[PDB]
Amino acid sequence: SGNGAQGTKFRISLGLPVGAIMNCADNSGARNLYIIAVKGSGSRLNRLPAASLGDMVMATVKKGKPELRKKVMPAIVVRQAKSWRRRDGVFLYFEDNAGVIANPKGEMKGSAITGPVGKECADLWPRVASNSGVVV
Amino acid sequence: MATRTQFENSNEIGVFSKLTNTYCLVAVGGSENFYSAFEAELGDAIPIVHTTIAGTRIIGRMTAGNRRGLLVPTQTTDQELQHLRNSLPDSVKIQRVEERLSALGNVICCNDYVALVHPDIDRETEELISDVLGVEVFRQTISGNILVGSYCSLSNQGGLVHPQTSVQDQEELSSLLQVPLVAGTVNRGSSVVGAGMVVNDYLAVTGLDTTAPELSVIESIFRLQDAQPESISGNLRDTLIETY
Amino acid sequence: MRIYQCHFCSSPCYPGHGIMFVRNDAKEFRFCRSKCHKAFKQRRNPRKLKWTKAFRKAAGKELAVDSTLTFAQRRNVPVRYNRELVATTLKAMARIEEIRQKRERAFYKNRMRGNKEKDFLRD
Amino acid sequence: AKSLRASSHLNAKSVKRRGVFQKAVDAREQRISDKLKEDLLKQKLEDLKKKE
Amino acid sequence: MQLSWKDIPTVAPANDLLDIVLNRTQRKTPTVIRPGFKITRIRAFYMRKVKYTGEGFVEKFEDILKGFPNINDVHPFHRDLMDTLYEKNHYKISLAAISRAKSLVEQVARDYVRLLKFGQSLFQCKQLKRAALGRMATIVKKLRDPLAYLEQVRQHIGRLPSIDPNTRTLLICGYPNVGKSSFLRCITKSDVDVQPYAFTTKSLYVGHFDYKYLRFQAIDTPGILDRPTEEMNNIEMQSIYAIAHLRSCVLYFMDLSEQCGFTIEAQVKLFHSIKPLFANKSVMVVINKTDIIRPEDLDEERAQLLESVKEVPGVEIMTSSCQLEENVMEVRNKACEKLLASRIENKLKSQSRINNVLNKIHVAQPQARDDVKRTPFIPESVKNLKKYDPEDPNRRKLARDIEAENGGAGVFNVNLKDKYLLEDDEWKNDIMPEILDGKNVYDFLDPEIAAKLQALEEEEEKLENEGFYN
Amino acid sequence: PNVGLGWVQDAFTQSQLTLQALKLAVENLVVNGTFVTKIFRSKDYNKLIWVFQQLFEKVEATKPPASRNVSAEIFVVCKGFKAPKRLDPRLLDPKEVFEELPDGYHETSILDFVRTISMLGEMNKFTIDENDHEWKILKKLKQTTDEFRSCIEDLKVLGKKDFKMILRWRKIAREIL
Amino acid sequence: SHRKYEAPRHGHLGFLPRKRAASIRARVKAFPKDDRSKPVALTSFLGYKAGMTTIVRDLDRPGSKFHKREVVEAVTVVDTPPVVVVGVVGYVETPRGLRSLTTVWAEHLSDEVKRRFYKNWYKSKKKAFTKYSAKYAQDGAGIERELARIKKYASVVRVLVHTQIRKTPLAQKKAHLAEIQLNGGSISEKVDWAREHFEKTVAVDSVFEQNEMIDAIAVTKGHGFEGVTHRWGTKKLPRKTHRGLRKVACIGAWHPAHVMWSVARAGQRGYHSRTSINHKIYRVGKGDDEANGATSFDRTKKTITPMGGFVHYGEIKNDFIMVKGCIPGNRKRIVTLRKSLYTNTSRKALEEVSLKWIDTASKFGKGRFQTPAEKHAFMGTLKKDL
Amino acid sequence: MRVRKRQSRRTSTKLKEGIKKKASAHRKKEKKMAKK
RNA sequence: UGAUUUAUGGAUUAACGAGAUUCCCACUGUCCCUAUCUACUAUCUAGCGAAACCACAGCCAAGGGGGCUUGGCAGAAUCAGCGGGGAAACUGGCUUGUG
RNA sequence: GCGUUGGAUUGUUCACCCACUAAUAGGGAGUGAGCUGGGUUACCCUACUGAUGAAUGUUACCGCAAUAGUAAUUGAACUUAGUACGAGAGGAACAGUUCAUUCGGAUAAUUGGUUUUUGCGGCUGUCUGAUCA
Repeated sequence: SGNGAQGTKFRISLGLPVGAIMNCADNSGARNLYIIAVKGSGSRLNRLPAASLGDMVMATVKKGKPELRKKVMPAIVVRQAKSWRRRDGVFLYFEDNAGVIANPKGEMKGSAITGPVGKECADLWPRVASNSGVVV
Repeated sequence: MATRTQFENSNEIGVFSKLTNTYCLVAVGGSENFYSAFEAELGDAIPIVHTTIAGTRIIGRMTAGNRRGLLVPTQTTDQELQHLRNSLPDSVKIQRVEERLSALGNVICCNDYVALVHPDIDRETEELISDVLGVEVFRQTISGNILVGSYCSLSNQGGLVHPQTSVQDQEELSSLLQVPLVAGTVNRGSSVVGAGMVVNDYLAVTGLDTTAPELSVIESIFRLQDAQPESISGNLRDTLIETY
Repeated sequence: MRIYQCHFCSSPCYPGHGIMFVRNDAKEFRFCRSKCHKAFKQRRNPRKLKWTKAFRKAAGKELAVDSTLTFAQRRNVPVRYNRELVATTLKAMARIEEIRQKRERAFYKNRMRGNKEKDFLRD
Repeated sequence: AKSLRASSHLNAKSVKRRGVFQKAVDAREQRISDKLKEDLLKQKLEDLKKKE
Repeated sequence: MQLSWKDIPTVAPANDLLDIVLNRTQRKTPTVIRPGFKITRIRAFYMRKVKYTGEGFVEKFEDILKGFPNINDVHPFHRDLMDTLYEKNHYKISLAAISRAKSLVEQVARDYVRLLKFGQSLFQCKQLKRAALGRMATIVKKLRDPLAYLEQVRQHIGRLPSIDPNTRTLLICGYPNVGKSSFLRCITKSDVDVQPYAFTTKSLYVGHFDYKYLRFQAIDTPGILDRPTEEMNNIEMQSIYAIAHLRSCVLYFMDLSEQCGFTIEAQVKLFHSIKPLFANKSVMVVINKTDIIRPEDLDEERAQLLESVKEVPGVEIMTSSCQLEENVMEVRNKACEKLLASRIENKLKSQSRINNVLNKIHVAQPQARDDVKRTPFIPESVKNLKKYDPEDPNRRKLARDIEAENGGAGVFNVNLKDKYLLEDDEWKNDIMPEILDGKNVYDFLDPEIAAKLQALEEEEEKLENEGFYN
Repeated sequence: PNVGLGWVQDAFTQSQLTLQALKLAVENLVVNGTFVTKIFRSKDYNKLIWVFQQLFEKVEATKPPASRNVSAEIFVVCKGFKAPKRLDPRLLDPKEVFEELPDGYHETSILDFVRTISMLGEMNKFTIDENDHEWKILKKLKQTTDEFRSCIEDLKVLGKKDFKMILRWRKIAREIL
Repeated sequence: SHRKYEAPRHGHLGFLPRKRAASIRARVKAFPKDDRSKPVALTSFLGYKAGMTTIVRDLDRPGSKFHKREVVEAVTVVDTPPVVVVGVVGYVETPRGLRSLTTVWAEHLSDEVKRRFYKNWYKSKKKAFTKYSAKYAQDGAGIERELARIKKYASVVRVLVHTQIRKTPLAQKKAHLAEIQLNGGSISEKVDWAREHFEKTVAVDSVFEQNEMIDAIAVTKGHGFEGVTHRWGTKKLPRKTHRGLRKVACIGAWHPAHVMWSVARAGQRGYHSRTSINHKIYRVGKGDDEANGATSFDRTKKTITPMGGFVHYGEIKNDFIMVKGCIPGNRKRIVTLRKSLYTNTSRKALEEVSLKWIDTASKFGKGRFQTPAEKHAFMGTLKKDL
Repeated sequence: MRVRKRQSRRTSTKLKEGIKKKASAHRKKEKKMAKK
């Protein structure tokens, strides 16, 4: 979470383990992300560290630019593609699963965003909400 | 009249609040100290309104309005729309609007007279904003930086943009938008001033990390003290070259 | 609280039943239930599929257009809370539904007039 | 970071008990007892509707 | 790593270090063997013990070394003043001593492990392990004194101030007991005692300040006597190397005063001894407690002395005192303006800021490109009402305070209602129904609806009178 | 590092080490010298091999035994060198080589769809026109109703039946034109 | 050795030894003590679970992220016909425990409780309590001898009740007894209050009200004999360990040649008692009120009993309690409903609560329609209806 | 508290006769030394 | 024991193989993380009806260089699952942090 | 008292790196029954987990409670506070309030999964003369 990361986190569904490739929505030139780790987890015997929306994750890049590929960096989840629950009653999900990059203090690296983003993520984090064109 | 104040511990204020010459809007996070911080400056002169959007707090970037009109996207509940019309006077026009994209504060920087708009907007929205505000609406990107409403702050006094804009863009946009503007930084180099700070013609708000030059230059370009009509800029040109 | 119409069912989705979907093209689609959602995922045509209003209204079953229908669109102009205004609106809705029932009933009655002569020649 | 069982927490919660969050209870139970008392009177007049 | 280093966590003395590490492995590791177990288990147990203690030792010695600042080529300022102050030779031999120590324990660790891999029996291994530990203990016993010396330098370096020498600074040097404490107090929140005795300030004292929307530091010296420039105490030596190293203005705190009753010949010969180190220093003298004397009554001999000082090419005098704010402020303004001059003559010789500064200086003007004026709207009410007073017996209630007073910060519910306008406030607190059987009411709600349902009543009248509903 | 680690991020380290190997090789490689490098066989392997054939004369991959045989330890020799006094800066920066082929949000017109063997696989969405004279020609038939007014607005939601329907309509529009 | 990753077991030992309880009536072990200055007041109730449904609510929670927003949450609903009082027991203090010394009954008794105290009913002459009512049916004074015995002695009392199960849908036709303790002082007041509460009903609104946190104790939801993997959270064995696979594979060696008690060998799950505490009431409806399910916002004339009725339970013609959470129990099971054993502290227990809408949609499938009226509108006309 | 394990005071015969045999070894060593 | 040598530019090896392997794309309940459904048995009953094995039989801890000593408990009779048992580790108080 | 993670790895990994986590401490009794190497009658009874049972005049109901067991844990935010403290740089705190992690107990309103209700439809081949079924 760290400096900048605002608020608390509600319990949302933990769809994405480590090692699920997802797309990237910013205008850095990075195409896709590959998670290697999640931050702020617990631990349970032979659990995988599970990722969700609204989470700041340690993750590498596979396709993209040569400068940013294949090195671990902080990333926010924005799109799940597995069904989660709102507290105002509805269940929902996106077409495909997606996350963006940013620094450890939560500040955005790119200058744009594609596609819709998570409401809880944009509420929890300022800067994706600053760079967000689309939410829900 | 520039003031440092922090939503709850974030220096990013225009994520969480909006300011017109005629009204102000605040989120509901926690305790009534942010509201009180603004009420200390404004009093009962105009409404500072607690609100929500979709049960979400992000009003300074989800919403967009001026003293003449105000918008919200689709996803607002009608209870909150009722609450808004009960909160505000009947002078200002109000509208929920249907779009592909909803991030109104992100996508519009505007003042009471004139607005800049993102280029991939839909034309019915382009029509409606000009109908409701009665303002002139302009479709451009700022140095190729997109979501111009997030990367720009604006008022009738002056203008502000993120610092990486070239001078030709600064000039052409100033001639377009009809106030002076500066490519600048806020809150320790935070390029995103549309989200980092908030302005009306007679108040300016930042977070605590903002420095003395930064508050000075924005105080100069927006001329906050009655009267500082470019006089403090003409004084503090020298600190600009000495520091940066 | 907001009831919603189903994108595939054209049926009411109450709160906490049924499922939202949202596209990369930033379009919410509520779905009444599994049937509605699974048909959408199957990329069917409700205009073809029979039991929904999307087929029926276009295929000339129950009346698609009326002045009673143009009362209940969205209001993006949220005026100011008069209690007497709501006191009128409620009774108005109570009567609007009654006349809607009668208009539907007459639609059906003129839809199904003419059974008896064809039964008469059937024998 | 603390337990359930902590001495600090429990004396704190106990002033908080003999502060506000017993006041509502003392109101609550008296309201409740009043309703309970009058329901017997409803049953009495129901009995007396058979007495007549 | 710089900037008043703190990450030099602690050094024990040697005996207590041995107690630390030995009881640590004794506690953590297993401590039990029976002879009847097998010899791979036994060998490997003692192997486990020795390698555990070895890693603990050398990790502690790594915490020493990587903590310690490695003075060679860190900044010439910090490096050289440490060499003046903290016995450079003694320092380096101590670090050499522990470096050979860590190499030694690694060596003996590896060799005893190489021995122990074919250790046959229990008495053999037990004697061996005790023997090796005594050897590393014995070298640790050889090194008592330098580590304690380093404990003291750890403490002192933690007490050291924080300086970036690169930045805009104002060195303040004067004679002892001239009113520098009053000066730094009057400009800056730093309460150094003003008391009239010789060595009052013993080390370098900082006060940060601001002017004209800038940041400045002010570095006052402990004060200097003659000790004439051939051999010298480390206090004046670090003052000298501060003059030598820091690239900012230098300020002489002259006492043209009755106080500081060392004689003016002492003062001026001290000045003359420090003439040659005024090469490139941007020296600025200021005369203190001048409002008491008004020194135009001064005699010609003490006048030609100050001309004997003013013989130098670069010099500038101001007049100030320590009873009012205006002169201390104005000489401070002039000193940072000297610093602006110094920074300007340093900066305008690279010609590199010219390419990137025009993007920030560029205020745009529209040329206003229209016929219609767009005026900034400012209401009357913002002008009518008063600015809020923080400290007032009677002032606006600031409902932060109400939430605190009822109340609390995260316990109290604001009535969101009863803040705004209705036709009537009584049914402000009423409930909207918001729901019907189906057909939610907010898509129905508008005016003109009595007229509309009456229109529909005309329609159903038109159909029922013709008898449409059969 | 010690062999068998992870093969992505160490692929970054060996790739950048090899790029520095290029920067020193082009400095001080004699003609028909020897440029011998260890590599983790990575996604960049095609790029570096392609540009090594683009830059050098003799480039042989060894494929050695006597390694772990579980990591992609691929050792390569580059012998032969032009000693260029004129250098090509497009083939040292890894920006131009990274072209990304597509196969074969968007809202387009429909007359181009009538107009335009792989020219069919890209029709994602369309926009509506009502007033143009060719639309007025196309008015006087089954069009403009029975889901056609909506199937101009979106095409993802059709499936293969109304794909065939819309293609038959394209035949209709084509013979009209 | 020391097994190289130390981890928690699969299960709780505190609810062991795991066995089927004795009866479907959950028995209560302890009650809130007393305020012997406050008047008399009951400490518990009986109820009958029927079904679960859904609520939206405006949550007044300072500090929250759902202060003054709509939030959905799931409730259950217990039937609660009012409850009739039949008798008292007196209880004393020993240093062996509390001990019953006297019970007194209330002189006119229903066939329902007689159906309880007989087990094969219809084959009876139904001669249950006759000579006790005849021991009353005089000047009496035997009753009074016992009652004053209890006034003199008998630090603590509890009261005997039974339900009005005949007023329900339910096919049991046998009344459930209980003992309920009290929280007034004034033992004579307790006992005379009971003496006048004889043959008198007690509703729940006389006990409970909104914004309260209570405790449910009940018995649960048999599954029969269950293997270990389904029963506890034990892992499954990989494939082809001989002599069975959904089991504990290796428990050890010939050291230990003796089995432990903490490794979840197979047996029952379910039909155990449990207690789940600090469940928040939201609503108390009264069966005499038409459309108790009509919330404050909605103002559709409608009752909670949803279309298709409740599932494996009928529709309500009685009061109801509406609590959040999931009470232990299954459909058409009993519960014993206690209050909270202490003065609670949580500011969650305080909210002058505003529920926004009750769902009444049908639970025999994917309910979409609250009422047949709305269904009849939305569908319109049919072949059969005319 | 957690009242921890004790050592016994039980006899544990092997140690008794080990003590006796050890004792005789000690006294033997004493006689071997005692001439000096 | 068997593809190819008197300047051929053969001797360097195209192809050949129920042989082996590295990276990349695809795939999936191997896994996260388990859940569910099916036929049979398991179970019970009517009838038929064995064998292996068997000194006795059995409740546990310490002790004695399964039974005895000292103690803890044990309440008739019994059913179904269960897989832990069923006539290679202190000479001598061993071992522990300090040559 | 509670808790102590997920991965990559061998012609001599030797002691490892990668990250996360509040931390990712150490040993015994363990699989001489499943697995890895350059490799020299578990059917008798036992106890355990579940389940019945005559006995005390009978039968039923309501309870006590000897005893045995025992479970909660961990972190973050809001103010408090940009306060104390600090030249600056930096910057806590118990009281109040709310969320999550882990673990456990129950639960099926809703969402997802699942189908022999083989419920309703759909389909291949064959058979009942074809259709229907």
